[PDB]
Amino acid sequence: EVPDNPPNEIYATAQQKLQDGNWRQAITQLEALDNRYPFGPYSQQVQLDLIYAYYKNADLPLAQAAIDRFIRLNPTHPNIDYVMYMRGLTNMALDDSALQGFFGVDRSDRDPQHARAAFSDFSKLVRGYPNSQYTTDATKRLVFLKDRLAKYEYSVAEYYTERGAWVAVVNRVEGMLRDYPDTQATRDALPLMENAYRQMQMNAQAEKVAKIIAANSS
Amino acid sequence: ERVVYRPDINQGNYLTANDVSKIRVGMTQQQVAYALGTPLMSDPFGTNTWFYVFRQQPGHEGVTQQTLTLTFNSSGVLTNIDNKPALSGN
Amino acid sequence: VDCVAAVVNNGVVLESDVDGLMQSVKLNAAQARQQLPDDATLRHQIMERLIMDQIILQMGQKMGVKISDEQLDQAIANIAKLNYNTYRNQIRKEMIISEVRNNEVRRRITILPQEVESLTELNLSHILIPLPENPTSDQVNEAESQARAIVDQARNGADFGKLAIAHSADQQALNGGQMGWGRIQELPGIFAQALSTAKKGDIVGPIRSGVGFHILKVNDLDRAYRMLMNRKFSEEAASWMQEQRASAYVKILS
Amino acid sequence: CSSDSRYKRQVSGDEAYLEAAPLAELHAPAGMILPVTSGDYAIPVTNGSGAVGKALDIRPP
Amino acid sequence: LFNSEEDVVKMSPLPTVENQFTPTTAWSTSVGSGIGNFYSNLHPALADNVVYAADRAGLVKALNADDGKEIWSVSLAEKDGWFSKEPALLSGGVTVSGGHVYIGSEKAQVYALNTSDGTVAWQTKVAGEALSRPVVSDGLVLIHTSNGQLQALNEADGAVKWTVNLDMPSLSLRGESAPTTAFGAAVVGGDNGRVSAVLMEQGQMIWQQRISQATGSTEIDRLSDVDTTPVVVNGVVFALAYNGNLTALDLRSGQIMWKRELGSVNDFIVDGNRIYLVDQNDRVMALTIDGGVTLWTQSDLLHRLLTSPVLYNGNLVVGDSEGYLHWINVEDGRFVAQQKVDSSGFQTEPVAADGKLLIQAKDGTVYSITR
Amino acid sequence: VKDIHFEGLQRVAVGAALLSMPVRTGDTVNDEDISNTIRALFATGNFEDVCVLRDGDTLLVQVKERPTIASITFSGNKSVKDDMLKQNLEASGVRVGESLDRTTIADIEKGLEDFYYSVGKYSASVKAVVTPLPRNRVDLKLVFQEGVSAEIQQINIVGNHAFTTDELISHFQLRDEVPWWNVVGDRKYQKQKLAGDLETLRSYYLDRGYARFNIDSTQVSLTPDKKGIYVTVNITEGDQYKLSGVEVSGNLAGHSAEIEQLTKIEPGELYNGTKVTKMEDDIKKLLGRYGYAYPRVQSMPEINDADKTVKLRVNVDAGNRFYVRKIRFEGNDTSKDAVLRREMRQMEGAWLGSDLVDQGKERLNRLGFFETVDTDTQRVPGSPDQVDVVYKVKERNTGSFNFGIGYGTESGVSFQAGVQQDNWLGTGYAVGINGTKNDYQTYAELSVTNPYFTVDGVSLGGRLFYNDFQADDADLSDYTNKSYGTDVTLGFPINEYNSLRAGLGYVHNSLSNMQPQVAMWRYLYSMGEHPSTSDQDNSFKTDDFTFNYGWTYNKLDRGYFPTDGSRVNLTGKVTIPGSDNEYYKVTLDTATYVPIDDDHKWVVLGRTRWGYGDGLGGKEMPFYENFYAGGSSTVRGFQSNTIGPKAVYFPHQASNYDPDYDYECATQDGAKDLCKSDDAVGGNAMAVASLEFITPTPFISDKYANSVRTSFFWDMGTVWDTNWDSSQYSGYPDYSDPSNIRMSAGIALQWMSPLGPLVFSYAQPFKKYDGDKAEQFQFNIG
Repeated sequence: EVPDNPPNEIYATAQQKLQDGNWRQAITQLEALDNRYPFGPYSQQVQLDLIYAYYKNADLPLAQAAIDRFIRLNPTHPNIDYVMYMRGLTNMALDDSALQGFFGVDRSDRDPQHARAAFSDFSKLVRGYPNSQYTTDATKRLVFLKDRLAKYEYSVAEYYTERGAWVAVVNRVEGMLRDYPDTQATRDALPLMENAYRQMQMNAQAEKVAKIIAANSS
Repeated sequence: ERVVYRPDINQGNYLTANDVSKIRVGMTQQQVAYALGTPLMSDPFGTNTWFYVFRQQPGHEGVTQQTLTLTFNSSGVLTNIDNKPALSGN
Repeated sequence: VDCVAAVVNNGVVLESDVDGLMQSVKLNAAQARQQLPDDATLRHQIMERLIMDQIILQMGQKMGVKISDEQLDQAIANIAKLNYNTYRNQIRKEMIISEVRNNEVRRRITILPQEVESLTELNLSHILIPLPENPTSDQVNEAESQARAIVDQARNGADFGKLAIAHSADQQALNGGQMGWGRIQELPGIFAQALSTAKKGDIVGPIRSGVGFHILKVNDLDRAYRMLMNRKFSEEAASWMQEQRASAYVKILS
Repeated sequence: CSSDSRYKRQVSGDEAYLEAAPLAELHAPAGMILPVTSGDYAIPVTNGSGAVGKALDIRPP
Repeated sequence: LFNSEEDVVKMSPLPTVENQFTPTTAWSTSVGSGIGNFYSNLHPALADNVVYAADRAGLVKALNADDGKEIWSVSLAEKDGWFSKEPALLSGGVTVSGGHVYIGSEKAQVYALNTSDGTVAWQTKVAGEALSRPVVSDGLVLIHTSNGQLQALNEADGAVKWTVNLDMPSLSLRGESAPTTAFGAAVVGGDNGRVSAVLMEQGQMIWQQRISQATGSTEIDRLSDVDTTPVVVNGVVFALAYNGNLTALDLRSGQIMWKRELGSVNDFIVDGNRIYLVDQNDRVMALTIDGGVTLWTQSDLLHRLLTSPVLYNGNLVVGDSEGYLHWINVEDGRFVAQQKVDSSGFQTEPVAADGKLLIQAKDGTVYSITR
Repeated sequence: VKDIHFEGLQRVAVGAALLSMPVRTGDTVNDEDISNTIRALFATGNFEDVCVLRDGDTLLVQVKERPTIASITFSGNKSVKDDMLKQNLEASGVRVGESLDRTTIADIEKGLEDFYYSVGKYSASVKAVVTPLPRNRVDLKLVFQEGVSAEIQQINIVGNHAFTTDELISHFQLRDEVPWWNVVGDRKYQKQKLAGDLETLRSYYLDRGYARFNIDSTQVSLTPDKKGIYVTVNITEGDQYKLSGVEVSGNLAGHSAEIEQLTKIEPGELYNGTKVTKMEDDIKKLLGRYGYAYPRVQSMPEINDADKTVKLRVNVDAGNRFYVRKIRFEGNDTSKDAVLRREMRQMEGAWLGSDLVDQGKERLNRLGFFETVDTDTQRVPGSPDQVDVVYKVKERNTGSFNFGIGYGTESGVSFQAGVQQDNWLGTGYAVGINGTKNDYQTYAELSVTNPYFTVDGVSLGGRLFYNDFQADDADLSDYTNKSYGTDVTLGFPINEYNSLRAGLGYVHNSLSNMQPQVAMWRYLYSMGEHPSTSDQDNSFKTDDFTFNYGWTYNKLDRGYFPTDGSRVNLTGKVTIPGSDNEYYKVTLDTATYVPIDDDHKWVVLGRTRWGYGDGLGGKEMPFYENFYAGGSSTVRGFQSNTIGPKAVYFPHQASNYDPDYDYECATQDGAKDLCKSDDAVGGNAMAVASLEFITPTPFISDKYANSVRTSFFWDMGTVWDTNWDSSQYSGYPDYSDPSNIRMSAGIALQWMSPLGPLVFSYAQPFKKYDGDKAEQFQFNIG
């Protein structure tokens, strides 16, 4: 496949192939270069370009491992913010199927194991490097992920209310109110807590939730 | 229209007569928790109140709920106890 | 023009020390009333001697320690009766290598007290034909033919130093293979039966041994502990030299 | 071909995350307080002026 | 069928023949079946003009010397067990003394039989499986089971006199160690790597000395057992290890005088003032007893799976797993003769008690050798 | 020193190299200086053949660099993966990108051989090949030659007078002899299996009343050839002891009665080893069923040698009751949370039930679109009572695509296509659409089913099918059958594993220009429209307003590829007044699975199908709703629609025009008498059965054991008509005898391709009769 060349021309032609837009040739050349000279000056650039090639080619399982290895081996690299943003972006992009969205079905009440990881990585980026060039987009994605998680919890609480397990929905809405007390999902989910408190005849407790929803009815 | 199946729904904390009779006014959080167990629900708004619900419905033959309310003070002393064996709102 | 002659493990044997040793041995032989064979043979023998010296120095220079130079100066002053720094350097190298060889040989030999073992002089030359650890390839064969040829040419009357420098392997090859004064009870056991029939002015045939086919020629005709320790040290030192030479990497540049 | 002649320097096509309802707190009424938060899902206030959407470029610097 | 699933190994080819002499078979008779690919010490024995041999199944033959005449044959299969027809799995070395013959099996059972009639004199169950040739001395029969439990059966009737608990490692090599008796004390090497001398008539350890090497390169493999029989001469005990320390040590609880980095599993012989041996990788060496100075080393044979060398007419006869017999001169280590006596292969030691020479093939028959 | 010229610096910086020499620019040099500099360059371990050259113009040094390892090749590693080899080479520092050391190679080789000591190869040989490459590089080849693996020669058991050696060896895992006919393993020794085999031996002696038995020691001897392995095990079987009584005590938490019933054993029966652990596990399960998830149960035997008796004391400690704080699912990227959570018997905020969670896991398995479902109960960090339940699930490719056309023997094109989902984007629906558009027919069937219309689980389904089987291009003589039907079914579960279904349906059917067939005329005379037998001009219309019922029992471990359990499916439709037909039809399917091993690999499958239809009264069951057998789904080994009776062709002028020696069915100039044909008309009674032996795949490893299935099948089938008349035909065969049990046998392979479950089948019929077309090789999607 690849020839036995010094890093100069192989790196140049890999850059040319990526600039053309053919990801397969670029990823093959970068893999060969990384496996050939994993000590030279281009190693950092090779990894930083491999991450981009993985992300664009929809090869997230390898991209996550590459990002983890790079962030672990260089904990003080000048451009750790970029790799953190790439990690938080690939974790969120792993949460989409690109086929369900065609029909418009809401991908909100699915498995939220990748959304939480993306939120954690974006929060880590925002805390660590407040003065980067990715902070605003990171905050917007943080807000979106927060809303998505709140909607998922609201869906579970709705299912328990429908079945008739009032203790479970009370606990779920209490968790939402403790963790997410600003999202529209909690505002729309408070009546479920009201009804759940109503069912067990605990009206004295229900009056408090009634006051909560009355003070914010505007 | 009541011939369909329905699994029995359990939601309570499984109180029993001996355990509720064991509690007396004037205890602390640790030993009442040791006697009864952690409450599955408590009010998050105003104060320290512990709710012990025992809700049990088999199939379609009615619903049975026993309610226990424990009101504590700031220093973790059992200020008040209240029990309700069945659904007062019949 | 100090091109590296050979590569052994990490260090190397240069060309400067080869010429230095050739000059030193030539001058000392001249003042000791000796002659020399074809110069190519001398150069090859010197190169082999330096290879052996470097390989034995590697095991003992990277470890162990050095020798204090004040005692070195006292020793050279006492033994006395060109460049000063250079000669000082070769004397220091000889002393450190002798110390490390003595240590290594003394490790390998245990001596029970002579009481359980209870209880003349000769000046003789020792010619040794080196043999490999596994001469299965019939090395001993050609080696045997060369040994008989050496015995024949010694009978014919050629100079003993010539045949000694020809194909020896001991450290005294540069001096004709002399071993000094040795008692009949200060010789290896493979040599006692030969010494019993040996006579001054004659030659003893080769003796089979693991180290090689030894040729012994007689030139001149609390004690038991050192008497046995001398022969044990000689035998085990020869064997350990063979083992160390066998278990090493040597590259020759020509 | 993910590049597609105009997708060579930006994030995936979907951008539903730009339009999100801003987070607003719940007013605490009289006689009670809302439960204390946990501090595990919160966003700090930071300066804007950072390009978002397809304006931001994702390629190694 | 696993032969087709294994890659071909490299074994050194046989050397030039140069047959100075061509020995023949005095009588190529047979005994029982073959022991097969089962490593064991089941060499035949020679005494009082007859020869005793046995097979793996349990059949025992006594044969006449000077010819292939079959004196008698008996079967020692277990006729009193669960199935009453079980094979006894004989593995202990066939020893003979007086009118008695001693055999051991891998079933903790040691049998003693009377000569000229093949009747079972007695049998005894011992601690562990017998795997070494019993040694008769001072009215006792010493056995070395493969558990570290050295045992001494009473010769008159067969009974346990005492026991000695030698050490046993976790992945030990074979424990076919035959003790040797000198001046009323036994010497034996365990599978740990320690040679021990024990007072025979009381059952008390006299001394123990470790003869082994360091951990070497790797802990896996690199065994340090001493299963060769120690040889006692002039109050000196000679022993050999697997990795190797050819140790000569004083019999009167003394320490060692010297050692060498040579390691064998087969038996080694001492003649005059020389020691002849074959070690792992099948190299035949002759050394000096004074300080372990190697006299010569024949190593053209390599990984040929040799056997214990034996003396014959002043030369060394060596068997091979390929059925060959190699003849080595006493000095210079040069080859003398080769003999393709059989193709079954040899695994047990040759016997040269008298002028005759006997070798038992593993999968085949016995064989006698002339000059 | 004015300058220094270097000849041969390629991968070494000039500044560091200059720093290496003790002498530098502007320094006086002599022999000792340059000698010490050469020794210093070789002190750093970077060069191999440096040398200073005689240069009047300042200094000139020629430097040879140690080549860089370009790549590593591992030719010959038949039984070793390359990545572990590369890691081992890294351990000694021979990784790509560093200078190659000629000194180290031997050690390198040695290291590799040492690694082979782990696997069991002892006489291995490794050779190093250094292929030069320009730009001062090398390619490293490690040629391997593994000699032999360790082979067990014999396992010996010394000391016993109760059992034989072979009986104990037969239950081991290190077989000392494999039979010459069966080879399902080799005599390879692994240290990890020794402990398991010794535990098997100990259990074998323990369960047969040997309380004092113990293992003295074991030895693993290696022959001094590095090939053979011997194993010796010493034992002391002891004596035969008998169990007397049980004295269970502890903190029973008010459950002494049923626990004592569980441990109740009659005295006089010998001691057991498996009984003790089974009783302990059953006590633990019973305690966990009521809430006590984490008990402590110990068993201690007291043995008295006076009567060789043993008394077992069981100490039980019931901990705190465990509640569930939250149950959450992971891995469901496609199926939504409600689909998983709607089938659960253990709910949040309730005392834990160790059986309810298992029922939930088994329901999830039975659902049918989850590959693996694992449960995990994790203790809450900061609480002693509460616990969390996590379901780890892995999605599977539900749904199927059905394609193919069929052009055999220049037949017409039929671009049939179908899509089945069983799950629509994870919403839990069942949507299936199939059919074809053709110049001589049209088929369109759409099915929708929501299985959880309400919370309890009522399933609401609808099906609309329009089928015009016209077989027509230009001529009117074709049998034109146009029919559209709509069915709506509602089902509900009763008790457990049992579902009932009731529904309505309307089917409008119309037939025109029908070929003369005796059953057709019998049906028409049952309605008695009196058609003629000398012309092909017929009109028939009907509007069935039916009523469907059904009953389903489903208790099997996995929804797809089952290994245990039974399924029964009964479905029956009856007409009601207001329709032109009056009949009732019932069908019953049964599938039973029996495992053989506890590991559930070898399976016995028993499948049966029965079907019976008959007119309510006066009328008779219409011919177009008959039954059929054969094909790739009912009786493998025959073409579809072959079993059963055969049509009889009335010959007359309008039956066939006989154009250009075509249409020779029953034409007046090609036939004169009533004939028995090969066209298969369906019967009103059907019975088929099948026995399958399902075996693990002999072609794929264990990583995909639940992807393909191999089965040896034996099938039986029969179809017959009830309203038959015997003496009305003088010599024509009687198709009312339920005795011609067609049989077949063969092999079948099933594999879930990313288009559906593809099934290959080879079957050879064992019984054949007149008009029974047989096909040996069958392939379908299903």
